[PDB]
Formats: sequence, structure tokens, C-alpha cells
Amino acid sequence: MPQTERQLRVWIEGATGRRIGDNFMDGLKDGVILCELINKLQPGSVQKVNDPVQNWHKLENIGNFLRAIKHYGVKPHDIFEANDLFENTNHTQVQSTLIALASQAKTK
Repeated sequence: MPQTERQLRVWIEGATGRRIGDNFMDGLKDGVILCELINKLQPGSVQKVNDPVQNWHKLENIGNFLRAIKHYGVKPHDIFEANDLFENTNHTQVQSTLIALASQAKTK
């Protein structure tokens, strides 16, 4: 295993720039850095990323990011669902997703 969650931060945070200035899990809920991150690996994944000012905006960024990664290569079983992250129900599932995404990015 690459790590668990510590590496997840330094990894993606570096890609975009934002150092998740808040909760690690909650920060992902709004969906911004992750969406910006995938665009790096998979072209045009979430280019039209909406600012998480409102509420439905987050749902959009999360949906595009997950749908893109699920098909991109990462298995759904190893991917948090839009509702899980948004509702913040699944915590381990959220981090586990990034772990799998790492293997894909590395191969590419």
C-alpha cells in the first residue's frame, strides 16, 4: 500500500496548489482540487468546475470527478459515491479511492 491518507494530501494538493485549508474529508466535499486533479490525469474531466459557493455546485464537481474516475480505470468498489462524500457518510471509502487512483496515474 502507498499510504493511507497522509500521502493523499501532499500528493493531490501539490498538483493543484490548494493545501486543503480545512477538514481533509470535508474539503473534498466541496469538490475543487480533486476535480482539478483529475483534469491532469484524464483530459477534460472537470474543466467546467463550478465554485462551491452554493450547494448544488459541489454535487456537480463530485459527480463529474467520480464518473470520470470510475470509467477512467479505478473500480467503483474502490471509489466513494457522490452521496458518500457529500453526506460525509463514508470516510474510509473516500480516502481509499485516492489510493487506487494513484496506481492509475503512475502507470499513465
